[PDB]
Amino acid sequence: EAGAKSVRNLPGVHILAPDQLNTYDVLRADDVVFSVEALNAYIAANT
Amino acid sequence: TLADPRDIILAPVISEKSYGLLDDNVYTFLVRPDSNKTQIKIAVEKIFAVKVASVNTANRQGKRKRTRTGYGKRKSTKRAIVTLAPGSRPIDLFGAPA
Amino acid sequence: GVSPGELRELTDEELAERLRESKEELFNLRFQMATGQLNNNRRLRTVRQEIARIYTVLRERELGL
Amino acid sequence: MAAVCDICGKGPGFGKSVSHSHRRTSRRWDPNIQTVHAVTRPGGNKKRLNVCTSCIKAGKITR
RNA sequence: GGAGCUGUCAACCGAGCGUGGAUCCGAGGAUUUCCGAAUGGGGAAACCCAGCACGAGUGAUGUCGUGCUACCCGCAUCUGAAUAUAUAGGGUGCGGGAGGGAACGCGGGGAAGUGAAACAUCUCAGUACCCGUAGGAGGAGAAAACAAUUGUGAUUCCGCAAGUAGUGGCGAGCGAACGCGGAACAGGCUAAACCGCACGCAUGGGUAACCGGGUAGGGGUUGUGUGUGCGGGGUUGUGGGAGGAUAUGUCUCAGCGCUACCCGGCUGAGAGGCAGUCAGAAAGUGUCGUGGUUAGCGGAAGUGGCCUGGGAUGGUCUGCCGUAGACGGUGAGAGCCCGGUACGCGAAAACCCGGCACCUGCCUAGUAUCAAUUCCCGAGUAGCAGCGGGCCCGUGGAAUCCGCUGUGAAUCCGCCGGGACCACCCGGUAAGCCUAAAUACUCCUCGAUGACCGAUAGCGGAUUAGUACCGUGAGGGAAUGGU
RNA sequence: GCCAGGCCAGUCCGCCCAGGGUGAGUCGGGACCUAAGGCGAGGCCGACAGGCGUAGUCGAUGGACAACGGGUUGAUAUUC
Ligand SMILES: [Mg+2]
Ligand SMILES: [Mg+2]
Ligand SMILES: [Mg+2]
Ligand SMILES: [Mg+2]
Ligand SMILES: [Mg+2]
Ligand SMILES: [Mg+2]
Ligand SMILES: [Mg+2]
Ligand SMILES: [Mg+2]
Ligand SMILES: [Mg+2]
Ligand SMILES: [Mg+2]
Ligand SMILES: [Mg+2]
Ligand SMILES: [Mg+2]
Ligand SMILES: [Mg+2]
Ligand SMILES: [Mg+2]
Ligand SMILES: [Mg+2]
Ligand SMILES: [Mg+2]
Ligand SMILES: [Mg+2]
Ligand SMILES: [Mg+2]
Ligand SMILES: [Mg+2]
Ligand SMILES: [Mg+2]
Ligand SMILES: [Mg+2]
Ligand SMILES: [Mg+2]
Ligand SMILES: [Mg+2]
Ligand SMILES: [Mg+2]
Ligand SMILES: [Mg+2]
Ligand SMILES: [Mg+2]
Ligand SMILES: [Mg+2]
Ligand SMILES: [Mg+2]
Ligand SMILES: [Mg+2]
Ligand SMILES: [Mg+2]
Ligand SMILES: [Mg+2]
Ligand SMILES: [Mg+2]
Ligand SMILES: [Mg+2]
Ligand SMILES: [Mg+2]
Ligand SMILES: [Mg+2]
Ligand SMILES: [Mg+2]
Ligand SMILES: [Mg+2]
Ligand SMILES: [Mg+2]
Ligand SMILES: [Mg+2]
Ligand SMILES: [Mg+2]
Ligand SMILES: [Mg+2]
Ligand SMILES: [Mg+2]
Ligand SMILES: [Mg+2]
Ligand SMILES: [Zn+2]
Repeated sequence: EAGAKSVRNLPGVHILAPDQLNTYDVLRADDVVFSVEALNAYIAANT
Repeated sequence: TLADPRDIILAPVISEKSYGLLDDNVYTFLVRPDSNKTQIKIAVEKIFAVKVASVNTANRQGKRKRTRTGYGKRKSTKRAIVTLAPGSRPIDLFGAPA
Repeated sequence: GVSPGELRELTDEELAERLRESKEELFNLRFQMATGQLNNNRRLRTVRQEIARIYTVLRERELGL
Repeated sequence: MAAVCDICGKGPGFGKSVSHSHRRTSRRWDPNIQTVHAVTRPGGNKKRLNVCTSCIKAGKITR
């Protein structure tokens, strides 16, 4: 919650949890920035 | 709670007919529309400290008027014409000399 | 007009006389308004409000002040 | 007559009467309501009532 | 809350109020005409006429103000007609009901059009509608259940099972359950036998042989039996209780149970334990909440240059904030001009919820073993028959469930169910009551949203809208936005 | 007053605007009486809804009950 609030109202920036990733948001984004633990959690959830 | 005689009498009636009856020492008032003759007579005697020979009353309906598209009605009124006893002090309306 | 603070000291009979004389003033104001000699027409509302105030004080007195 | 019992409140029932062509029309099943001049204490005043033969057959009320 | 205000169509004025805090917003209280369930009596709703009591007024009638005066039901009391017991009825005093509301629930009554290419069985449909009656939900709910040789274990609702088994002028059609996966879970009181106390009838109207049992007596007459009420006891299906033989007291005190004793038992009090506004008993007084609801307040950052322009929120250079770049307004597309937004504070009082107390209530040994004689386990009930209703089931071989009529049991070696019926086996314990949650709905109040409408659209209704107007009436029912 | 209305026109108007105007012991009604009829305490009947009706109470178009003549206003008069 300390880091989500920081980029919350930046225009063009979209926030979502690793377990809510979806094709529409990925395809609309130009770059996907993962936090390290978020990326590890997403990878672990798929093995 | 307590009743005052001045709640029955509302205003004097100011008109040519009223002014004609002042010369005869007959006074016209607008009274509350649910009073009766005896009540009005008692109230006038108590308020103006004068003898009253008789009281006559009449109801009058309000007029219909249209303003934008539909009629509206004015209030109905009850007038009381009060004639004093032959030899009693005149009532000073304080601004109705006639 | 008259204040409730300055009305809450009159006992019962001064209240009853203030009521009666205020009613008399209202009667006179009504006749003056009818015959066209009243200039400050805001007096009617003031007298009506002080009469209402006197009733309010009396009623609250007789029901658990 | 008087299809309601004054003790147990037993009222009429509703059903169908069925002809040979199996055509069904509404009818009623009335309780067997009979008149009784009942007393409370023995030798007392009699009160008229409308009770069913089941209540009469039991000891519910006495003449 | 903080400088203007005296609502709107809808201005023109007039006259005033306001930092000694107005207008405005919230809460509590006061007043509250007449009609309306309308309820003193009457009545063409919004009107008319009273009676009683207490005050006001008059020389006295006249007059005025404030309370009470409908009917039915329940409870408590006084009276007890014909008429005797008595009852019907009557008087008094306390409580309650009535009427309305958009939907949702439960119980009852119950169409037709239509489909069957006609039509009557059937369908439509237990629908529309009507009647009774609720509650914030309701109903149902604790096995006289399913299952089938293993077993599950109150009810409700959702998904399957399944358009299946079936059922149908076997036509048109209609259509389960077993079981499986889920949401939510919770169980409790009574009747009866038997024991006590009042009221009732007998009987002894004294042989009661009873007065806690006994250890012995006396009063020896009130014992004995039955009914209606109030306490104890008891609540189960591997049957459980009651009553008998082995076994003993939450702790004390007093009283009573006839007298000295054993064993006790009952009542009252105190001492403890537990529970509580609950289905399992009901109210009320306090006090306290980082609790909630009903007003609100603060809240970062551009007077930037030039161009066009009536006007910059546009273009182009620059500066900045951001836990705030939601939305809207302002003279044209505004995070930085305004209301606000993120975020964070805020309650005299009233109401709601929670806690702690007060208070209220319950608990004053029976546990275990044996005996297996006796009593009890919800009656005009179950069952059976007739006629119907409803179940997949349209009467069929028709079980299970419900109604009316007749007939009419048994209390565990009983009774009921397992789809006619019989035998065996299995399951359960009807004819008494209560019970949260999971489910349904929105007249209404707040807060959001829309690949919804944009004035012939969207509500009938952006405009006087259920208005104008039409109809005796029930009813029907418009059009009208933009400097 | 004259732009709508009046089957033409209109200075007029039952049209539009403002103000004024209806005075009762005796007149017509109530506070008096009842008819046909209505409602209807209890009541009887009826599954419910409800039907009918006694006491009673409403209900004139009927019964009972006191005023005539003159004058006056722009508009009331058995009313002043
Ligand atoms: Mg008043
Ligand atoms: Mg006269
Ligand atoms: Mg008159
Ligand atoms: Mg006009
Ligand atoms: Mg009946
Ligand atoms: Mg049919
Ligand atoms: Mg029977
Ligand atoms: Mg206020
Ligand atoms: Mg208020
Ligand atoms: Mg009334
Ligand atoms: Mg009436
Ligand atoms: Mg007698
Ligand atoms: Mg009701
Ligand atoms: Mg048909
Ligand atoms: Mg057909
Ligand atoms: Mg056809
Ligand atoms: Mg309620
Ligand atoms: Mg319930
Ligand atoms: Mg008992
Ligand atoms: Mg008991
Ligand atoms: Mg602010
Ligand atoms: Mg320029
Ligand atoms: Mg803009
Ligand atoms: Mg914006
Ligand atoms: Mg601006
Ligand atoms: Mg059948
Ligand atoms: Mg059958
Ligand atoms: Mg039978
Ligand atoms: Mg079988
Ligand atoms: Mg049983
Ligand atoms: Mg129940
Ligand atoms: Mg429930
Ligand atoms: Mg429209
Ligand atoms: Mg348009
Ligand atoms: Mg009409
Ligand atoms: Mg003209
Ligand atoms: Mg013309
Ligand atoms: Mg009646
Ligand atoms: Mg009738
Ligand atoms: Mg009559
Ligand atoms: Mg009459
Ligand atoms: Mg007549
Ligand atoms: Mg004339
Ligand atoms: Zn019966």
